[PDB]
Amino acid sequence: EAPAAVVTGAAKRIGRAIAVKLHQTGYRVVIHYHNSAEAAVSLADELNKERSNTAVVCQADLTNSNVLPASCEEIINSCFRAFGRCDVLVNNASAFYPTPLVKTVETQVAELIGTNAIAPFLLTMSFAQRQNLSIVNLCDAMVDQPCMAFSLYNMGKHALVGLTQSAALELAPYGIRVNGVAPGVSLLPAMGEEEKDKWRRKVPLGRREASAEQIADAVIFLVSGSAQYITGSIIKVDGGLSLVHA
Amino acid sequence: EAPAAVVTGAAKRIGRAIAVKLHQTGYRVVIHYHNSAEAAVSLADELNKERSNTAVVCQADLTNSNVLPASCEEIINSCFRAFGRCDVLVNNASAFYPTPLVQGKTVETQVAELIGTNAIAPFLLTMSFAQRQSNLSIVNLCDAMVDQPCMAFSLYNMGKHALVGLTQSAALELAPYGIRVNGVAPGVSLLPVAMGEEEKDKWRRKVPLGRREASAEQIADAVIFLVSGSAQYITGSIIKVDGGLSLVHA
Amino acid sequence: EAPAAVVTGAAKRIGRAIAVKLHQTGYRVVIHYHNSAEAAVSLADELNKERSNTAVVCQADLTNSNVLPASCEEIINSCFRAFGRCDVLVNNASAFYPTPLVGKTVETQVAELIGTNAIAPFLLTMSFAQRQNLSIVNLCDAMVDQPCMAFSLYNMGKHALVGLTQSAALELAPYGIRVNGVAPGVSLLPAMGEEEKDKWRRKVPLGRREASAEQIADAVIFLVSGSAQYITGSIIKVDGGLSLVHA
Amino acid sequence: EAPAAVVTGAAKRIGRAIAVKLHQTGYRVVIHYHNSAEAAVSLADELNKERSNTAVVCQADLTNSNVLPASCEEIINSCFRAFGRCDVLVNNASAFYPTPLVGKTVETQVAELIGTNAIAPFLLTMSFAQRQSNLSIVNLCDAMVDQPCMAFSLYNMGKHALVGLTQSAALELAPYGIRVNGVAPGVSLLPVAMGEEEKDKWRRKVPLGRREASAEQIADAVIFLVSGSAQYITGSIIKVDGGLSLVHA
Ligand SMILES: NC(=O)c1ccc[n+]([C@@H]2O[C@H](COP(=O)([O-])OP(=O)(O)OC[C@H]3O[C@@H](n4cnc5c(N)ncnc54)[C@H](OP(=O)(O)O)[C@@H]3O)[C@@H](O)[C@H]2O)c1
Ligand SMILES: NC(=O)c1ccc[n+]([C@@H]2O[C@H](COP(=O)([O-])OP(=O)(O)OC[C@H]3O[C@@H](n4cnc5c(N)ncnc54)[C@H](OP(=O)(O)O)[C@@H]3O)[C@@H](O)[C@H]2O)c1
Ligand SMILES: NC(=O)c1ccc[n+]([C@@H]2O[C@H](COP(=O)([O-])OP(=O)(O)OC[C@H]3O[C@@H](n4cnc5c(N)ncnc54)[C@H](OP(=O)(O)O)[C@@H]3O)[C@@H](O)[C@H]2O)c1
Ligand SMILES: NC(=O)c1ccc[n+]([C@@H]2O[C@H](COP(=O)([O-])OP(=O)(O)OC[C@H]3O[C@@H](n4cnc5c(N)ncnc54)[C@H](OP(=O)(O)O)[C@@H]3O)[C@@H](O)[C@H]2O)c1
Ligand SMILES: Nc1nnc(-c2cnccc2N)s1
Ligand SMILES: Nc1nnc(-c2cnccc2N)s1
Ligand SMILES: Nc1nnc(-c2cnccc2N)s1
Ligand SMILES: Nc1nnc(-c2cnccc2N)s1
Repeated sequence: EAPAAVVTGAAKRIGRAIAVKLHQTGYRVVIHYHNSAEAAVSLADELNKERSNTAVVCQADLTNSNVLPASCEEIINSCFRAFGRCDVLVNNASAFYPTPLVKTVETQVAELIGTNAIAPFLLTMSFAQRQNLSIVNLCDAMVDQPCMAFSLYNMGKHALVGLTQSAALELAPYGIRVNGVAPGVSLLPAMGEEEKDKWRRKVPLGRREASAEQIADAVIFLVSGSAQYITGSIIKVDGGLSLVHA
Repeated sequence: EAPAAVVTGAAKRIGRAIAVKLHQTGYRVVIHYHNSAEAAVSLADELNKERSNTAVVCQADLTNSNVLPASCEEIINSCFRAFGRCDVLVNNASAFYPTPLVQGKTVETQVAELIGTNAIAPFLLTMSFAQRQSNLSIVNLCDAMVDQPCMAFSLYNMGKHALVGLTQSAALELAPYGIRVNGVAPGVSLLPVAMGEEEKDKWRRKVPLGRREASAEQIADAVIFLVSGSAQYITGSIIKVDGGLSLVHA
Repeated sequence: EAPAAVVTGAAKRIGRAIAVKLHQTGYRVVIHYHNSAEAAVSLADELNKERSNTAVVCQADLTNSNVLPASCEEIINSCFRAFGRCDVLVNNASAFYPTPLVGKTVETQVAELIGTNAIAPFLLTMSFAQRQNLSIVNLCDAMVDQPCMAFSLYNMGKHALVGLTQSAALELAPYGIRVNGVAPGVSLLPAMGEEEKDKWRRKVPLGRREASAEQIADAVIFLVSGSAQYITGSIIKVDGGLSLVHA
Repeated sequence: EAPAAVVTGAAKRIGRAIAVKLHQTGYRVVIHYHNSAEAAVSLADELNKERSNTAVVCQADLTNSNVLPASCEEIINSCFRAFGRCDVLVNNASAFYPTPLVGKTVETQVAELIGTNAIAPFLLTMSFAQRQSNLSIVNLCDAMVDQPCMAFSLYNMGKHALVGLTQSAALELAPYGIRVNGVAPGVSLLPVAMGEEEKDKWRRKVPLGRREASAEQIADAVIFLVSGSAQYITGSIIKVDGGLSLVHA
């Protein structure tokens, strides 16, 4: 009966909003988490109270390593084990921090390129091997006007655009659509406060950040039957921010 | 009180599906048309049968000329006259035909039609829409293939490129007024009536997702999303609806 | 047997630097101008001092109208008449002023902003090609995806020009005519107060200064040269990294 | 007095053409190579016979691993040790082969296709900058990144990452006077493995002359970007593809 979705990094913020909204649309969900065990379970409790046995949790470090492929295949497996099917993959988990050109660098590589790009590629491979099917990749609207000193992160997000397009092309014959949603500033990451207002003030549309829910709305669209011919598309949800010159 | 939308070139094909779906969502519609008088009238009948007083037609040439600004002002005015408001503008009307660089209309007529309909009229309508002013938005019909154009279609491609610029420029400028501006970019959808049948399968063969063109309804679905409350933070975005066609190398 | 080049809006600033550098490279040049007769003639005289009979001027308004096609045809024609050939077209002339969405009529703004930036380039390109290392270089704009506010028509003209660059490269490649662009960010500034000039210079990562006209010309020279023989449909940003800078 | 450049994968084909052209322009060159030992030395001989002490070779695997940072640091050191300076870095070395989504393990493919095409360029860029006049980096990109070969996701990911590196590094290193740009071939010298018929299929798609670019034509664009005629250009990627990327399916 009901379709099932994997949302990586689903315990908090945008991944949570995505998981909730998919659930409210009648998806069963695998809430993937790495460090946020208590939040992941709490979200699962909340969803299962609403409808029994519709939410499970799955722990995995999505850092690149010789065990990343096994971890990714296990995430896809948990969805089939729990629900008998996997209809939707949302690649939301993301590491984000500066790596100035002027943690070891190879750990930074592992987290920024691994979680942002290599895990999505491995998840994509496993999702496809095990088959309205679609993947949604959480991209970044500021990819071409990147944050200063954030090269590895930026590289990881560009790689994700490449994956989005390559996977859309290759998996289209399987009926698997592949798309993305690119936030501008949503709920800031902990991060600065005078710093956060500086950003909201740049945004043409209402001088504010998205909510997580506004991100989720775009995901919900792309997975829906209203996006059945859309693949290879990346929808910016940034209130115009990427259009604003320096 | 129901919202209202203007859809240009709405008598047939994609514009029609857009009009229908906006109406089904609860909009009152101004059906703009140029030559397709019967179909336009026919569609307004259908819509008004379903909910009386929810559909009018509006005839206008969208070729560029020194009266285009008045025609565009009039198209917007008509929505306000019939419905007391104008919440949504869809720029869908479009001329499309070859203009070879090395080669029965003059080149000034080709410029006026291809650039007027695809870019100048959208700019003038946008300006009238904004001036006359809730979830206000504009959706422009763009082209997923503008960076991999049809050979010998330079004026058309220039017009569609300009429409991308308009989408971004108007998104940026109208945002502080609460008007969002976005686009939907078809690949191949319902193919020209004048086009033969082997040429159609040639093009359908190219589409990775399902080896066919978009239904008009699939295009309309994307319009519906962009005007909806689920797209409130979305402005300056152009959604390709092309089944992966723009991803395919030569 | 020297090649020959048309540069539009060649009398001053960037088109002047382009015509000079093309002339230095061995081109004979048609210096097109609209209002700047004295500077156009003065450039032609300088250039002709350097080498007899290698520069002519050509006056024309590039605003769109029913006479634009004939104007563009005559510009191309003048190069064949003066020099017997036309190897290079540089589409440089450009109007630029705001057209807010919310004292010329709108249709005159359209004529000027879409005419000069896009329609005249298309008409010139058609004339250039009908009359045939042949290439065209269009002056595009590095900031076309992050436009100046209230410049919709200018921005529309420059997007149109990108489409032309691509469409003409595709269509003219069988005839061996390459078509490329050069996209300045901030170059010689629009007169303006040094405080406001400085605001823009401040934004440029590479050296915190605007491009010299010669720096723009350098990229044009490359694209027309034998070193760019396989390059077509390409637009080279010459912007010191300005378009990479977020808001 | 003479400037010096590092060129990766410089033993054959486009990297060779690039090192040859930089050499003809008066650069001293470090010819980096991985397996092409004989070709690398043969090339350095040739160059050194034209002017002596102007070419060294440097062997290194650019696969990602915990020792890639050291190898990249050493490549840059090669150039300072041989020539006392490092003016230009050309990131040319590149692994290229299919990785279908539906021999090598997947982690080896990630390591070779992402390492050579993106991680090594990032590490080399970091060491080039740390060790520091017309300083620049040129990355060999791919004009077809947005219309990719089917079943080449990992290669395509690496080339996209290399576009982000190009932009991120142009931005970050501009204050230090280091420019970062790219050159994007369409089809150039086709793989040695490729059959003639398959080659002509690709040649036929190219609007400008229905042929692939010569290695020299690719090199010309690199030569421009490092030149004083590109002094204000940074963050630009120049397609050298004869119009291939403009052709619809
Ligand atoms: N926030 C914004 O404004 C913004 C802007 C642009 C793009 N985005 C994109 O939108 C998406 C979600 O946004 P967000 O801010 O909600 O994400 P986020 O808070 O930065 O991180 C999302 C989750 O990813 C997981 N994660 C991080 N590193 C991991 C690793 N090594 N292994 C496994 N899991 C890991 C974490 O899960 P655990 O907590 O369970 O460990 C984390 O809570 C991301 O892909 C992001 O790149 C967001
Ligand atoms: N069809 C595709 O595969 C495809 C692909 C890419 C983009 N698009 C875009 O999607 C939109 C709709 O596609 P479509 O195929 O439905 O369009 P279409 O049928 O080619 O044209 C839509 C309408 O535009 C109107 N129009 C044409 N010239 C006009 C003028 N001078 N003044 C006023 N109206 C004029 C016509 O109205 P009358 O019939 O009333 O005279 C026509 O019915 C267009 O913007 C198009 O550029 C379509
Ligand atoms: N300067 C910059 O920072 C910058 C930035 C981005 C792009 N660009 C582009 O680079 C190119 C050259 O830049 P620029 O600053 O030197 O240009 P500009 O000084 O603004 O204009 C160039 C010339 O175009 C001619 N022109 C203007 N309107 C005309 C009309 N209606 N008919 C015929 N000719 C007309 C003028 O000729 P007369 O003087 O003879 O009347 C003018 O001297 C342009 O395409 C521009 O859009 C420049
Ligand atoms: N050829 C084309 O049509 C084309 C098309 C698009 C883009 N490009 C780009 O243009 C550049 C040059 O192309 P090309 O065809 O000359 O390149 P290529 O022959 O495929 O590769 C150049 C060199 O890369 C080195 N390399 C491969 N794997 C390596 C590793 N694990 N560690 C260190 N070095 C390694 C090899 O050096 P050894 O032989 O010494 O082992 C090889 O000779 C590349 O970046 C390519 O991606 C080329
Ligand atoms: N995982 C994240 N990706 N991007 C983030 C972010 C947070 N604040 C500003 C910009 C950002 N990209 S957080
Ligand atoms: N108005 C129109 N714009 N584009 C059209 C079209 C039809 N078939 C293939 C491609 C197209 N752009 S019809
Ligand atoms: N013709 C012109 N096009 N762009 C110009 C310009 C001048 N100052 C700042 C930005 C600009 N685009 S002038
Ligand atoms: N290292 C390489 N990158 N791309 C290559 C290539 C070879 N043939 C066709 C397209 C290609 N990108 S070889």
